[PDB]
Amino acid sequence: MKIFLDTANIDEIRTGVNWGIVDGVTTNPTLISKEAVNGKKYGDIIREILKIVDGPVSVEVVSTKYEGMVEEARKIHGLGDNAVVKIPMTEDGLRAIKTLSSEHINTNCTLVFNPIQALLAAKAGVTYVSPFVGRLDDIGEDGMQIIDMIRTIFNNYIIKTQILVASIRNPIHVLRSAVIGADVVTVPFNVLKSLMKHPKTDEGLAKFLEDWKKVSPDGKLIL
Amino acid sequence: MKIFLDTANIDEIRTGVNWGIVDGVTTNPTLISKEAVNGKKYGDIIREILKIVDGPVSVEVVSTKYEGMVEEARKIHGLGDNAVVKIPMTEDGLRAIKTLSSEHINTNCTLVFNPIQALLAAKAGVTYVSPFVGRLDDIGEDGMQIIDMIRTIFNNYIIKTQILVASIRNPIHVLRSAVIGADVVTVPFNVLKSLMKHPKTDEGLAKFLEDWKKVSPDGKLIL
Amino acid sequence: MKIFLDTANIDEIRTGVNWGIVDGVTTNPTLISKEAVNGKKYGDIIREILKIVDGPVSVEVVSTKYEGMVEEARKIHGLGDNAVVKIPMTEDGLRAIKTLSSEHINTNCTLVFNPIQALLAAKAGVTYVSPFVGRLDDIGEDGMQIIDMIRTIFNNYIIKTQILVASIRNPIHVLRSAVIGADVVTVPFNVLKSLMKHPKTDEGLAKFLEDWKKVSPDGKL
Amino acid sequence: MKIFLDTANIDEIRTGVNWGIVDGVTTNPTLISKEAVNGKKYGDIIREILKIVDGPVSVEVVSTKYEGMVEEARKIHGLGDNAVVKIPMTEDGLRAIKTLSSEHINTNCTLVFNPIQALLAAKAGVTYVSPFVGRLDDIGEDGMQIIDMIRTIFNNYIIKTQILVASIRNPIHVLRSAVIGADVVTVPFNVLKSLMKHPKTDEGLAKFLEDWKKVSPDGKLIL
Amino acid sequence: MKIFLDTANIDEIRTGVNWGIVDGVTTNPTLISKEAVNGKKYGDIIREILKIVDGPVSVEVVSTKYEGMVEEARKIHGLGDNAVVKIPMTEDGLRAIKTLSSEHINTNCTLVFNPIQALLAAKAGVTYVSPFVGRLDDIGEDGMQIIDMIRTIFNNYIIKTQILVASIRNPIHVLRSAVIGADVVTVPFNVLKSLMKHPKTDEGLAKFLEDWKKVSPDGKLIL
Amino acid sequence: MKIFLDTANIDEIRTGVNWGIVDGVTTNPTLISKEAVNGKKYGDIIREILKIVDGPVSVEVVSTKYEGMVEEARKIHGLGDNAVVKIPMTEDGLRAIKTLSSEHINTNCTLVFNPIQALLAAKAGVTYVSPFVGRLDDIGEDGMQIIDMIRTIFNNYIIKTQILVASIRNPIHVLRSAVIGADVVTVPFNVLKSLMKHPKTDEGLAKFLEDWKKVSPDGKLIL
Amino acid sequence: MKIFLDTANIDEIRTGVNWGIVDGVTTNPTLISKEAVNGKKYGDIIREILKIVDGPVSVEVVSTKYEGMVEEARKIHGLGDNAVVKIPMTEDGLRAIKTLSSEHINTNCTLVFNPIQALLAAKAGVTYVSPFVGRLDDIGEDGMQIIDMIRTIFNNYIIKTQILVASIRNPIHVLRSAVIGADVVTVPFNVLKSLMKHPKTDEGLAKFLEDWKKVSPDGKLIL
Amino acid sequence: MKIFLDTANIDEIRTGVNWGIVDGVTTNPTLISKEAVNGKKYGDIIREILKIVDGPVSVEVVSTKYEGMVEEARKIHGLGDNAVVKIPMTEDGLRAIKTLSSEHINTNCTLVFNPIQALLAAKAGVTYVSPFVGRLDDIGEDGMQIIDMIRTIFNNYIIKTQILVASIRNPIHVLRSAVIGADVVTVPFNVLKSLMKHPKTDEGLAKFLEDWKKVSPD
Amino acid sequence: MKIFLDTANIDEIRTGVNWGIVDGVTTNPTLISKEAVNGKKYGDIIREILKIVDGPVSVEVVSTKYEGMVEEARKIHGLGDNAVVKIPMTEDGLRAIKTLSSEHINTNCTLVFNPIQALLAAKAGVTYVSPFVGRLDDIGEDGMQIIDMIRTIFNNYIIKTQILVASIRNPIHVLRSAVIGADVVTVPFNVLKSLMKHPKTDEGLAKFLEDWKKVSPDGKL
Repeated sequence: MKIFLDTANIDEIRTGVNWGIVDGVTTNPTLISKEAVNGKKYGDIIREILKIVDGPVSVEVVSTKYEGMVEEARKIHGLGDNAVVKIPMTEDGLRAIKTLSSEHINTNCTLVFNPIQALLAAKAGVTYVSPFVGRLDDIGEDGMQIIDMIRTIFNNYIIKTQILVASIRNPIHVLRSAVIGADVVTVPFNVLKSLMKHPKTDEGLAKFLEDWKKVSPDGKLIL
Repeated sequence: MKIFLDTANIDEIRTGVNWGIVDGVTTNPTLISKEAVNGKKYGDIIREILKIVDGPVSVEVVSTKYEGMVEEARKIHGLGDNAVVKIPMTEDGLRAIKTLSSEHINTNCTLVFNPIQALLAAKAGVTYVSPFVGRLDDIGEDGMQIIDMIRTIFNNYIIKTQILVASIRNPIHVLRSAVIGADVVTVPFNVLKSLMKHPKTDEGLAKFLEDWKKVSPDGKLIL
Repeated sequence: MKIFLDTANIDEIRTGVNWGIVDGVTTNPTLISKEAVNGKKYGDIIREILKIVDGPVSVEVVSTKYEGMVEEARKIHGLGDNAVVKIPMTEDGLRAIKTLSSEHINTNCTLVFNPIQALLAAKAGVTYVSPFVGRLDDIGEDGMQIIDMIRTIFNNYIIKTQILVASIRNPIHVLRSAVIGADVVTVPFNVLKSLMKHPKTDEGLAKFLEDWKKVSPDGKL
Repeated sequence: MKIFLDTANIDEIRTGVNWGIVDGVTTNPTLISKEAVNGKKYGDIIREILKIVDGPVSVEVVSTKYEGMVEEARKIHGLGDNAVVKIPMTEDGLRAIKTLSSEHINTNCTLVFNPIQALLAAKAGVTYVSPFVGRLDDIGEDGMQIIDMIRTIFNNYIIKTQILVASIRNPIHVLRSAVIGADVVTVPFNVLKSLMKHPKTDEGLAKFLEDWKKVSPDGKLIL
Repeated sequence: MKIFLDTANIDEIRTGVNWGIVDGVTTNPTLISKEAVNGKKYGDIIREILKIVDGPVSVEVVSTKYEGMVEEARKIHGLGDNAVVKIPMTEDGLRAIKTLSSEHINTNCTLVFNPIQALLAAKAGVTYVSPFVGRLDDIGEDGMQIIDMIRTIFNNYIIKTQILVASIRNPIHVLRSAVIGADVVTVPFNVLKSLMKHPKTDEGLAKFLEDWKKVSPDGKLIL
Repeated sequence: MKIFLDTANIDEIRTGVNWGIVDGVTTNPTLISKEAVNGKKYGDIIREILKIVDGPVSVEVVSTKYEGMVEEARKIHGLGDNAVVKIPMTEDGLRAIKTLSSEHINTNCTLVFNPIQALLAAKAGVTYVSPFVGRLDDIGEDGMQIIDMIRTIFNNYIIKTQILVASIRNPIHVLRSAVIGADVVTVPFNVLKSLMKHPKTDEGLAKFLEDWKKVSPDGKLIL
Repeated sequence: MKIFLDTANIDEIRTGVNWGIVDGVTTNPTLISKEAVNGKKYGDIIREILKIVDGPVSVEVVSTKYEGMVEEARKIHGLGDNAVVKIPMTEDGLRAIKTLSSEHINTNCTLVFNPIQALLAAKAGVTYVSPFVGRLDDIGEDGMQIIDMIRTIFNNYIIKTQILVASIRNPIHVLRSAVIGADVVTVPFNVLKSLMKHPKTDEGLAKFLEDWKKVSPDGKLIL
Repeated sequence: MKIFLDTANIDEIRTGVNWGIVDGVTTNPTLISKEAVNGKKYGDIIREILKIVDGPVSVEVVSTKYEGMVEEARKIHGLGDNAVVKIPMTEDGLRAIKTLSSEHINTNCTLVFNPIQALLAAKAGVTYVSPFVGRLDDIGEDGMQIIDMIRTIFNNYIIKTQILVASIRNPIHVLRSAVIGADVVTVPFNVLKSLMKHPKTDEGLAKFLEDWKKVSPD
Repeated sequence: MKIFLDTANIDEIRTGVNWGIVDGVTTNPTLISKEAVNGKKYGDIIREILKIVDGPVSVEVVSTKYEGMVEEARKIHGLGDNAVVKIPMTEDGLRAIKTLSSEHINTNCTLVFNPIQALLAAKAGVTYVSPFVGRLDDIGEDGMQIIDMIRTIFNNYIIKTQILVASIRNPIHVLRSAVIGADVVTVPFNVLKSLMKHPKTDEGLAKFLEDWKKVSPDGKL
């Protein structure tokens, strides 16, 4: 399972990449808006992310119309080989995906909330689909069940579109995604950090340290 | 999973194909007649669809007897290599399917209501079998269960006949067909249009747009 | 399981009632306004339905504010003892349901789309809760799963609020509702009229008549 | 799933084959003793049923002893390469099957009533095993469960012996056989006919005819 | 299922109570610390909550020692009949619960992370146990499974202690609690608010309003 | 679920009882001998436990023959109305249990390793049956499965003999016993002590303490 | 679950009863024909087996016809109120059971091999039904599944007929009977003896003896 | 599924070999001692079985020590290429199996009663492992469950060791072994014969005979 | 499934190796320091174990910092080709594993308590991951469930990291591991020595000897 970071915050990205556990980044217009404040420009933010991340970086078009989507998508693609064009699940969006796929431009269909939307995006030839599990949770429906269904549907038809679980809120979204076999999860930084941690890991390390001090007061391993 | 339209309206066909999620077309004399207005010739409508659609277009034979069915099926086949001849599940229809299959004329066995009917049609060499799920629902039997059994039977024997789910009435017939692994669904243009929609898609897109305006007043993405 | 008819069409209601299988009626502002055209007034349509139907008849408030909702509810109640006040699942709606329940006015909480909304409506004291299964189907989610969860939740807490399955589109919503154990279904007329029918019933009746004529040429017993 | 006809009555093969859903024929001493009356000889019977069939015809030995069974089997064989010799599940029967299998004579082990008897016949090299599901039903045991176990056992060991469901009494034996994945079912000509029928099919055809008459009051599709 | 509000924020409490959907309140030392700032005293906050909430209000002891726990618990109890003394799952805590239960003082055992801790608290006679599902989620374990086990254990022994699901983070914690049959959930205000909402409710109300305007331009129901 | 200690140490007993989660005591000659030091009389230790414990204390008979077992059991019973006589699953032990049960002397059938042994002991009238789960685990068989079957058998026949899970080695034996619905577990004092612990309990309590100090410098709760 | 002894051999009742685990006895013509040799008469046999048993003794009629069966049953009865008359599952058998049940003579219907035969015997008023699980095992059918179905059927209808599992061959027939909830099992005296044994029991006793010798080198518990 | 005959009785083997439904034979010291009476030598009993039986013949070493085991084994092997050396599940036995496997001498590890024992035998390179299901039944545990677990474990690790179900007591042990997918069952003679029988087969043969008499009075 | 011995006790290791059923050894700082007493040096204990054991031998770094971890890892590797470097599940640990994997030094990620930690370790390229089942049991959670999830996750992504079940306390952890399909178990000596044994094996051997003596009074073949 690939793990992407879901943020436009450059510090978070630099940090996660250096932990070596981040395989790509997703952004969206909200995430970018949060960073493009106090004189910081969205164009600079987008270019910098592409620059410092080796894996896929998703950048969303803002046009709602077919022609605007493809125009902006080709611009995004032109920014770097690792750029992936996010396109929303709409009529114009599917048309754009079909065109962009025929142009060999990688795409990510976003704002997906049920399995049939995911299938339609896959049929249009999208590279990734991004269902928003947390926003389904928000409305009283267990979002992970939609990931399970998408995985089954894709398996049925040997679909190569990657399932990219998005709107992740907690480490159980991550665990269930892995158990289901989703291709990718994209997670906020605070979630990313939490995935490494466990109280028994902390406790176990402290105990090993204490016991070792008995055999080596300076705490070193001299071999 | 392939998606066919129950329609004879080229505008709908063109639009669905442009979305990249329509793989062929299913017709009947009524669907075609519907369009034969304001100078439109019944025959031109069918030949126009055949020419424009890269994939399959099902057209029903009206004869009820073997000889009439094969003569009619041959005339249908003569109109396009992608025409598929729709033949009902009857004793004479099975005989017709067997003959036509040997002539390498593609076929679609319709009015299928249980899995053994579907198996017999596959044994005669039929290209597609079309169970009518909504008509089972109509009589208080869950039509999708018949699709599930047909998928299992066909899988057991590596049967190459495609399951074409028909009499579809709602997007859950579509969802369940995908999860089961049916080869094809055929749907009205409006059922088709509904398949892309979700209120969280609309709300999410609206919030993205609003947030983007905060950093790009004219709503543009200049890259 | 009770079976209600989901319509404001008087002709459909008379026909269904005459069949003997309609236990009540549900209306909503869309259904009523569909009928209230070409001269017909909504107040007349609502009164007529109340008169015709012996069983519960759901009529929805239009106010979005608590105060307006309770005022309209009391007027609806005043129209006849079989009237049931439909109140939407909103903050003001829950307040209104609680007040109306205390005044012993039967209520029906509508526009319910998940099991927790249904539980909130029950906690407010609502008489019926009406989840919309077909509208969930419309957006790619199996609406009947919500009914199954609501039945389990209500069973767990011995909740007396009745589960009223609404936005029904086909006879399988009805079958599944019965297997789950929902208290009520409300069905459009076209669905209602299909529930008694089966092709093997028709065929069996024909066969029985055929065979009986061999006994009595005239066809009587 | 292959479908054989299970009768000795010539009136009840050509037409089944013409439907494209008949793969062969079976019989038995009883079924033979039914048509070998009023001047018709069993010799004539069995003959009339080999030349025309592009498939398998099961013919049952009457000898209860090894030498007799094998002698009979050779005679039966001699009548054609597609002849299949039916041998009961007995000590001598297993011996005969092993010998005949080594002589490349095709065999069908009948009177099988549990899964271990089926395995034994397979181990002796039998071409088909025929469990009698209806006779298990007669004694208050669901016969189809035996077919399910045999399927599982044969799958476990990649056994090439074909499961031939016999003593079929209704269309649900047929349905369940297909869902389980039995290789073959043998059914009387009439059960066979019932398999294609459904009242919604009849209804559907009448609807199609009615509506075609609207499009074209004549009753024929001119193309 | 009872729904408590998990907060010490007086405005949130007043608001939730007036929605009529809140049956009680839980606090803890962190929650209170958040409010007891800028001159506001914890004693005043606690008394005000007890004052304005009719249902149970949980207030946690801060002593870690048996004698301190019971001293503080009796003080809390003395503040009002609706007060429930929160006691942590520790050795001294269980001793305190046993004593306080014999004194007819309602108790709530908190910081519970597995089912056997819950059982021990129930054996000591506690009125509620409060497992922290979100903090289990935090460490990569699905916290709702612990609620399921506790429900089964309590059902087994007809235990009257109430299961109070705490550390709730989202509406799916709430939904799963209800399906399991937990006695109580305690939720933060933002979660509380979300439970009432659904996009199709909003959409449905807007449509009813629009349609009604056709029949009554002023939008009123005059009866 | 009742909890017994495998111990003869009054300090442990007193402590566990004070926690409110110990319902009785199980002993053996070794456990008792352990404590018989520094002037301590073997006999006084057993009589002290009997007097102090309100509930049950199991003491094993050492005779292997019927007459010896009943004479010894009577002497054990004479020491306290709460003494329970532990008798092994043997032919003579069953005879002894039947006799003793008629004298209304409570009994505990030990060295039970399968569910039918447990059923026979219940049929003889035994008060408790003690399956040794850890000793089954020792030989590569999951001991808790035997507890599960005994619970089902006892439930089937409304058997009033209590299932006393013994040879417990870890807290999961305890958890599984509770989920199954065993009547009693017997555990060493240290297994018992471990049952209350969880690292999230410790961390949570520490954070609560820290947060409280922010508003009450001396860490007190003055109410 | 009641436990009967299934033999006609007097050497193989007093001791079973003394263990407190025997509720009664059954026999049959074969088992009788085994002990009625070398000068012993069946009359003597059956007698020696009624007076001493505080329970049920099954005695089988030999007549195959109604009048004879009922005549025999009265004689059998006359020997004691606890006598139970064994009647085979036949047309005349069902008649006899109905008559005897109306005369308040207790009956046991034997030679039952499927669940519907069991139901029929219950409907005629039989006191016990005895399915032969081992003889089903002999013919490649898991006999215990029949007991499971009978249990379910009897539960559905609150049937008071007791299920008496017969033709028991091993301890797992006994275990499964108990788990299913059969009312009774009848077993030979030896199978009976095997039921109490387990090698870990033997091992455990030896351990206890060894360690007792440490506490008290003498070998006796002085209390 | 292969089927072996589990006996040391020459008459039974002969009768069963004559059926041609036997794929091999297992013996053990108990069963050998049964027939090694009335002047009969165990050595004669074994060479005889080996000669008559084409398939694998399991013959058990009697030594309990490693060195006595491999020497015994090597001499059992010398008696015929179809000989399979039966070695018990013990420390020395595992070591002997390791040595014998490497010498390309086929082995059968016996007295196995749980799945981890069976795994240890497979790790030693054993050709067959023989769990004793009936002896588990005897002590109140369903023996077939152990076979089910061994099949799963062996599947997990693509283990080539064959599962040889032993201590078989009835035809349901056999049926369940087949459904699980055990490689081999070994059965006592009375069990083997019963496996072909069923009352509806008998009733069926009779009816066919009766009806055939109508068609040809012969 | 490989079976490793979890101890730094030389006598236990020699004994287990001589039995032929030990495929490797795992150590940790607690196990080593237990042995490194009354004059014994840890460097000598570690070297001795490496010499005795043919299979993989896990030896844990003590540094908590990346740089220290890699330095110590290289020294451990230098002690013998069978050495496997144990690295804890921490941020610095994952970095160290990635670097060491690139240098073709076998690694074992330890102190793993949930399936996502295990996945992170695999993504870093670790040779083995070692979840601690008994320590999960200690805190009231069935540790084996974590192994089952890790096996499923690893299967889904065709992950080549070996699952090494650690903190094993009884033979059922071992049985369950095998049924799940874990690649390795590491077991304390007391558990190791129980795996070959069963009371029915002992009884069957006794019976076989008894019966054989009736054939040969001297007891040979």
